[PDB]
Order: sequence, then C-alpha cells, then structure tokens
Amino acid sequence: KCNTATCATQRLANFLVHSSNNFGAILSSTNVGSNTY
Repeated sequence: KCNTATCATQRLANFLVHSSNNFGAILSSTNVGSNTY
C-alpha cells in the first residue's frame, strides 16, 4: 500500500506515465472508489 513514503515516487510516476489511469480510474474505481467503498 504505502501511504506516505518513498513509494510516492513510484505511484505518482506510474500515474504520470499512465495517463490512461485518469479515465480507467472510473472503470476500476480502485483509486477513487476504494478510497471509500
């Protein structure tokens, strides 16, 4: 998981290179949905 740590670099970088995640995030709802449900 890694909430607040060096991992941030990996996660962010992944979201930067995978712009698609911006849209797919609504299909998976793992980063936007899981945040609550």
